[PDB]
Amino acid sequence: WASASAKSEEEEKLAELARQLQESAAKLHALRTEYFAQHEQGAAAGAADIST
Amino acid sequence: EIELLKLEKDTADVVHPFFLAQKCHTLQSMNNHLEAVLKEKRSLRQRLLKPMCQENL
Repeated sequence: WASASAKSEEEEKLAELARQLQESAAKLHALRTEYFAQHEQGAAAGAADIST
Repeated sequence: EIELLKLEKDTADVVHPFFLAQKCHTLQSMNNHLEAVLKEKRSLRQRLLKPMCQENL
């Protein structure tokens, strides 16, 4: 039964899932940049070893 | 990676060695100050044996 009118279905999941990929990449990049905003003061200070 | 970075940034207050480093430097500041206080205990008790002596100021 699943092979009846699946072309439009496959293309619409393709479109919205590519869209979801785009906004997921955008949000992870935004979150990483926000994390690095409060990290660059410790980016140079990160050379100290954890165990020491 | 969204979840892992989320849990990494949510624990930024106590886990990462940065804030550990600043609290460590505050600890050596406190220790150096209090050691400079404590090294002169005989001088400090010399101060403590000085009340309101008008005869021997």
